[PDB]
Amino acid sequence: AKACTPLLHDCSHDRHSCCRGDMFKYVCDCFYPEGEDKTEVCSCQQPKSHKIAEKIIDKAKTTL
Repeated sequence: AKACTPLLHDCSHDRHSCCRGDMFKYVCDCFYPEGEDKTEVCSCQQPKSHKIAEKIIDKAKTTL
């Protein structure tokens, strides 16, 4: 109960609990695998901004 909820972690209990990012805060994704009113599975993920950013960075780096 000291650390935070980084990428690939349980955030179903809190979507705004995930760790902060360099540009923005991570995003908590949710899914209902045949159980929307039973048990929703959520996990910490990165926003479209962070994703795209990394992609470009990595691409250029490997391109240079």
